[PDB]
Amino acid sequence: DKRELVFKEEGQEYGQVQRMLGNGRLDAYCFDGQKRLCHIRGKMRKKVWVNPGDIVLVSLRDFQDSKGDIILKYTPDEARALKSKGEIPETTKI
Repeated sequence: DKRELVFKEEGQEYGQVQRMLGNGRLDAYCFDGQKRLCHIRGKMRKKVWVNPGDIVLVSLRDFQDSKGDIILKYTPDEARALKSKGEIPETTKI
């Protein structure tokens, strides 16, 4: 069946991809109100497309809050599940 829906934990935030920057980076608007310039991991890049509007789980960096690391990308269905469960705002464009 379907993979378990991963929720954010301490030191992580949900985000929505704003734009791709290349050199394996993207700008994400995170739902704690912070824009973060995020590293995309090689393994992820190979298996999935990451595009503007995608919902992502972001690992924070203690010393650089303007930066982060993409742990995972949510599928559209998973993103709607997050919304239905109140994890991201109801008005988020999926």
